[PDB]
Amino acid sequence: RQWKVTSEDLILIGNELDLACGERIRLEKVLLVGADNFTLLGKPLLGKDLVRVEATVIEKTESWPRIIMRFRKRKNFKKKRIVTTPQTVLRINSIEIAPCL
Amino acid sequence: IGIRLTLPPPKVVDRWNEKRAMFGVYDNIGILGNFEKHPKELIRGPIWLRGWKGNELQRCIRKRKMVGSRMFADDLHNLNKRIRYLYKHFNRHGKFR
Amino acid sequence: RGRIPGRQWIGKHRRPRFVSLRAKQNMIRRLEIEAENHYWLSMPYMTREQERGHAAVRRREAFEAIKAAATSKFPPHRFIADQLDHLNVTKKWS
Amino acid sequence: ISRKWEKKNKIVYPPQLPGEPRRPAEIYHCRRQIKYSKDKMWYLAKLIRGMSIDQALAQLEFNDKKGAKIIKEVLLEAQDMAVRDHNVEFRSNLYIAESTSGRGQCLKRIRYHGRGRFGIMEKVYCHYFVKLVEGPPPPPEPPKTAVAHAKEYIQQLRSRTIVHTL
Amino acid sequence: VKKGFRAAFRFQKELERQRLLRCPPPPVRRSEKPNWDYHAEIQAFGHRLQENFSLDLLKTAFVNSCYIKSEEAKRQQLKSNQELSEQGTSFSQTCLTQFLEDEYPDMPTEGIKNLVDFLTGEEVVCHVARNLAVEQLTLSEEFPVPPAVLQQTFFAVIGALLQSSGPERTALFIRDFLITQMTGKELFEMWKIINPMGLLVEELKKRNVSAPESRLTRQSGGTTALPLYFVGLYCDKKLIAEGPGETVLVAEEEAARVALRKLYGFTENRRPWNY
Amino acid sequence: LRNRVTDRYFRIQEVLKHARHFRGRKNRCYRLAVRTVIRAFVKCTKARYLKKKNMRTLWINRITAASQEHGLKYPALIGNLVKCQVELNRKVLADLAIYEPKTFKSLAALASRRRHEGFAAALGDGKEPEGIFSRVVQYH
Amino acid sequence: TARGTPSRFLASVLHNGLGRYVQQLQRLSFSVSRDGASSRGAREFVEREVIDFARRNPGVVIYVNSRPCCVPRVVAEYLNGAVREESIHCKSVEEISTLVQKLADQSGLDVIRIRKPFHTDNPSIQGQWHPFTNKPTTFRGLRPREVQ
RNA sequence: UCUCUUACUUUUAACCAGUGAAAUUGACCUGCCCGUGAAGAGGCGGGCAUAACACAGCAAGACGAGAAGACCCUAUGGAGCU
RNA sequence: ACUGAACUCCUCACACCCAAUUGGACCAAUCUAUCACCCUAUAGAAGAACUAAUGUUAGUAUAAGUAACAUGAAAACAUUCU
RNA sequence: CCGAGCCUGGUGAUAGCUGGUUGUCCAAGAUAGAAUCUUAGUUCAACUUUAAAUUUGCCCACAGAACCCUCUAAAUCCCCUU
RNA sequence: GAAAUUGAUGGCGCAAUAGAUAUAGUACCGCAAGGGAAAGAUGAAAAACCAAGCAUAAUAUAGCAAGGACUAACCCCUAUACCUUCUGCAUAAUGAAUUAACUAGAAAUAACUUUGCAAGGAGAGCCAAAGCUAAGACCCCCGAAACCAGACGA
Ligand SMILES: Nc1nc2c(ncn2[C@@H]2O[C@H](COP(=O)(O)OP(=O)(O)OP(=O)(O)O)[C@@H](O)[C@H]2O)c(=O)[nH]1
Ligand SMILES: [Mg+2]
Ligand SMILES: [Mg+2]
Ligand SMILES: [Mg+2]
Ligand SMILES: [Mg+2]
Ligand SMILES: [Mg+2]
Ligand SMILES: [Mg+2]
Ligand SMILES: [Mg+2]
Ligand SMILES: [Mg+2]
Ligand SMILES: [Mg+2]
Ligand SMILES: [Mg+2]
Ligand SMILES: [Mg+2]
Ligand SMILES: [Mg+2]
Ligand SMILES: [Mg+2]
Ligand SMILES: [Mg+2]
Ligand SMILES: [Mg+2]
Ligand SMILES: [Mg+2]
Ligand SMILES: [Mg+2]
Ligand SMILES: [Mg+2]
Ligand SMILES: [Mg+2]
Ligand SMILES: [Mg+2]
Ligand SMILES: [Mg+2]
Ligand SMILES: [Mg+2]
Ligand SMILES: [Mg+2]
Ligand SMILES: [Mg+2]
Ligand SMILES: [Mg+2]
Ligand SMILES: [Mg+2]
Ligand SMILES: [Mg+2]
Ligand SMILES: [Mg+2]
Ligand SMILES: [Mg+2]
Repeated sequence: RQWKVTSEDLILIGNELDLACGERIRLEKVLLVGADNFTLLGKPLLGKDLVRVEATVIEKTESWPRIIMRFRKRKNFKKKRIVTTPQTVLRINSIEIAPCL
Repeated sequence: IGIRLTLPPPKVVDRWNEKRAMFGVYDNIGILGNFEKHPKELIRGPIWLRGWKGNELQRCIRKRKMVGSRMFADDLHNLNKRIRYLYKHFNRHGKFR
Repeated sequence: RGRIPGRQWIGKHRRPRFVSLRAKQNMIRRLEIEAENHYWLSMPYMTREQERGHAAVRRREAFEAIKAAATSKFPPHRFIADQLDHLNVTKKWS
Repeated sequence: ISRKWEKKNKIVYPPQLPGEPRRPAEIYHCRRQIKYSKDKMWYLAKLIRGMSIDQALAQLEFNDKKGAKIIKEVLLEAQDMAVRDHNVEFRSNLYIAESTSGRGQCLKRIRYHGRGRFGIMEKVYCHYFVKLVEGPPPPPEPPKTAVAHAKEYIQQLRSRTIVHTL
Repeated sequence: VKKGFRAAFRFQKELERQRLLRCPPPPVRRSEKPNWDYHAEIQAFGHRLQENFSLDLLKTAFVNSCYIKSEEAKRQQLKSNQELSEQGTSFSQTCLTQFLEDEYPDMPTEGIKNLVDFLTGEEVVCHVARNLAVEQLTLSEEFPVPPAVLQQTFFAVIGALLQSSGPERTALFIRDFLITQMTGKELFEMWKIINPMGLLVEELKKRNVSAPESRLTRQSGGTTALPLYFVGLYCDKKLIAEGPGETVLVAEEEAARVALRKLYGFTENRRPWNY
Repeated sequence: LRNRVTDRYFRIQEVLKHARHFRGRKNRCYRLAVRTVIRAFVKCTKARYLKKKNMRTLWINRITAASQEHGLKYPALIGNLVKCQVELNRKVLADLAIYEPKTFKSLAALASRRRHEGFAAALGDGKEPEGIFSRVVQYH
Repeated sequence: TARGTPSRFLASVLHNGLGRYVQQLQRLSFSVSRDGASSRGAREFVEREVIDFARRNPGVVIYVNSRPCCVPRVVAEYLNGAVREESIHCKSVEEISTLVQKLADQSGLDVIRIRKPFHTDNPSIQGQWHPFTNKPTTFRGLRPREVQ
């Protein structure tokens, strides 16, 4: 997915990321970086030298139980399943830009 | 509301009473005693099913054959009716034929 | 008012159905795709005689693998370790 | 059967500190197995609910329903016991905080119908409960004015958020 | 009666749960409840915060004077955390002042003082202590720990950190656990003010700018019960700020607040704090 | 009664807990609560597709609103952004419209710029120089 | 279901990542049994894994109590005060290890529906849209059809 | 009887008080029009209408209640009679 | 040009949508053998699991506080009157 | 409650007919006909399921499969390769 | 469906809708034969929180009553109860007021799996050209009008 992000923001990724909690990461696929007066747009992705977005793996959890229920009338067809999708909460520490235009 | 509101009285089982402690003894009477006695001779119970097993119809037939003359009147009538019904069911009803 | 006798779309007197420009364009697009398919199928690389037997070895080897898989079906092994591991159910501390 | 209403009068609170508001007295009374329908008793209970003891007695003395006399007797007994045992200073300084009618233990009888058929009568019995609270009756909830109603509407408008977005 | 025990046991557990829910027990400090070891808990506290606390200093910080009085009374029937709390409070105030002044050089001394007071206030410090488990390790004569005692214990912990690791590590701790509390907060949410128009007039006088002129930039539904008024403040016919409101006076007041935020450099889109 | 069920209370509760917030007897009577709860769970399962569809519809509506504010139509904006090779999705576009109006104005200006470049190319069809924004970055 | 369940917003206990990451888990109480097949996995975990986990997570106090139990349990107490009790009854060593690691990596916030997959305290940098954005201003602020 | 119905008394009725059934009832937060459809919609599609509840009447509908249709057919199902 | 599925791609995970019928993996509770000892484990058994049979028994609803039912009048409650 | 009483018993009569047939989860699974006092059913085929053995299964290149009949269809069968 | 012939000490039971119909063949019902119930729970001593239904607490536009949701109960959008039967049912086809309890798959042949022994197996009999022995694992409930026997009835 594409997330609109800012420093101190929280993001809920719907899977485990194979990262220890509190570990710092760099989000490399930054489509857009914007300020109050100017914005820079990638085609389709901005440069690594241009933008550096860093996050931290704050939490690793399981989603609340989701019910998957299948039912068909008059066919004795009834089924129930419970699924808990792994999730990771990340906190976006900083968004830095460099003069590389 | 079909659930009791209090714990049932604790059930204490003496795992080492005489019956449990000596259970199974002489089950190998035959192989360990020159086969003088068959293990089925250790079975205490109804005379018509000592060392014998079968379905309900066979059990009823055996009971009538072996103790039918000593049965009470209504008990024997019930046994005869049960044998009749079991015969009909086993020989005329069922998924497989 | 304005009833269609019986059931729509089946009877002798069905509800009229009209083709939209959208449907016409969709059918034309599919027809163009199939025309290109005709063109690309109209140019075989090898002839039938040239292709005769050029994949026979590979096909035979594939079927030999299938036959080996079919004939290797046989009950799995059984291990004293597997049987004895069940004693661990009553493993305790001291 | 349950008899918790009677026991509710046996609760003893710890002594109040001098710098504490005086706890209003509460007196629970009830009458069991009244030969009266609980549905009919409910109307009398609702009538006298929330009123002062004197006003409730006044209304009941002139209401024509049979349950009115029973409820009046129950209220008089409640007042007497509140004064004698629950340390209520003034008879008139009591109001009906709670008044409800409960189903009693009923008896089943047979009603004969026209063609050898029948119905199952129920000799209905009902309970009656009252809580008397010391102090003047709480003021009736005033109807919400246009000013407060518009204030609620404006609060609802202000609570709006941009839903389904960042 | 149905023979069996496990269903009855489950129903007894459910009845106990319902009884607890209907009559919840009074709160009890975690020390009384089972599975507690003070030394292990305090060591885990230090390691969790990732700081080399000296255990004696941390214990002295956690122990309060009221706890000492209660213990002496019980004995009838220890060094308190006063100095550590005082040192921690002084250092926290000075360090927060340094951070805030560096981040917002335009902010007035009054604004900096109010921000420091908000960050060190009972509410914020109490929340931080509760969510950092300072309350569990706190030794007090009553539970739940009152906010004043919790704040004193938290600042005693800060003072112990100062004595153990040093000013730099303590400043990092403060930046992490108190400077973060103003994230998402608004200038005047943290620093309550009255007469923002007066404050703006004074600030512009100090900066040698003509007194602002209130002006009706935009309006909607003026005669309705739900009007909108965008009022802008113009100095020398130059817009410094504009604010929305329901009435003209409210819009002007909010525009004054916006102008004050811009002047003090604490705008919503300001540079985020650097960690 | 050799063997009797003793857990029926908990078996009933497993459904009544999900039925507690219903109306009428559907929250009290198991014979009714079970049917209502099965229907509710089936609806919850089927509602994820509708949630995604309605989210996309809402994003499209909001993008249309913003594009109309800027004088553009949603199809033009989306297609011309794609041609510009900006791969912002509808969710992000709606978020920008709501929360970054100046960025969305810049994006709408870019989309209109590319639209006019395409119009110029079509009008002067031939080997005329490609539009500045029309040029496509090539990836290998 | 969502309508039949409480919901919350994505959040962190104390902005857990801004300054420094703090492990929210603080206490782990393992009720185990010397005897009983149910707690065989718990016993093996205590023997082979609990020490390594304890030294890996120095900020978590682990209390292993071996007492007669039919259902061995693990109680995780988090910094925010949340207490989550899980049954390790008839669970293998690997299952117990995964559960304990999940508890360690999990925050104390309730595991309920999260309304939004994101949470921004500063959603707008250029100014939240209002109806008067993208609306030109007129001379002397004259509303339509105004005469003067 | 009716053209052609009217007046009055009693019972019934409605209100107050006491006592107090019956069939029925999947749940109902129980509208109208057109179209659809298991071939006659309160529940489906498009429209329209629409604060909330009582009380008394009415019998157009809920294919209304009632009797596992007595008509008709079938069953290698009965029985009566010739 | 755009919109548009559970089609396809995308991140992660995958045994997890056909009636009758068929194969398989688990399993609630009960008793027995050993365990266990705030609710259990490995096995052996069986009256071993109920949203449905105009199902049976019991409770309470709905219809419904409805249909229905009752006591000639005054009085000193002697008595008189209709 | 007499086309032949009622009660008990044979009797749990029988019913190709109607109704019902209770934990979780996965998987395969809708196929020509023949006979039948038989077409409301059943048995055998066909289909389907499971397990096992083996090797060819499907698609299909030429070549090939009738005159009657003057013409006379979409196709089919067979079928190496692939 | 034979015969000759052969030889032969309690409970993995129920525990008040269960177990006897049984507290009793009593009450009650029928002229009679005959049918046939229900239920009770304190304590060592009485010489001491949970079904349905309601009430607390009636109700607000719209609709299988829920789901997606949402700041927000409703308002917004999506959604034609279930079971049985059928070619096909929201069907204006059946059943169901609702709660509690009870209430319905019995088994041989032959195969398959797993042991044991092995040209033999089996604790006479029986089978055997790898078989034999042992175990596991598949076969429901309610309902007629009827028929006959013996009683009881003018
Ligand atoms: N299987 C069985 N054993 C019984 C029964 N009644 C008694 N017994 C056995 O009879 C034995 C002696 O019973 P006791 O009562 O101790 O002595 P008793 O009165 O001399 O016995 P009896 O002579 O049998 O009357 C014991 O082994 C009992 O278990 C019964 O009904 N069944
Ligand atoms: Mg039609
Ligand atoms: Mg009569
Ligand atoms: Mg009644
Ligand atoms: Mg009345
Ligand atoms: Mg119609
Ligand atoms: Mg009416
Ligand atoms: Mg009709
Ligand atoms: Mg009818
Ligand atoms: Mg019929
Ligand atoms: Mg016949
Ligand atoms: Mg789509
Ligand atoms: Mg078991
Ligand atoms: Mg059963
Ligand atoms: Mg039930
Ligand atoms: Mg039933
Ligand atoms: Mg009533
Ligand atoms: Mg009525
Ligand atoms: Mg009447
Ligand atoms: Mg007669
Ligand atoms: Mg039958
Ligand atoms: Mg399948
Ligand atoms: Mg013989
Ligand atoms: Mg009995
Ligand atoms: Mg209740
Ligand atoms: Mg209807
Ligand atoms: Mg129907
Ligand atoms: Mg029918
Ligand atoms: Mg009906
Ligand atoms: Mg005579």
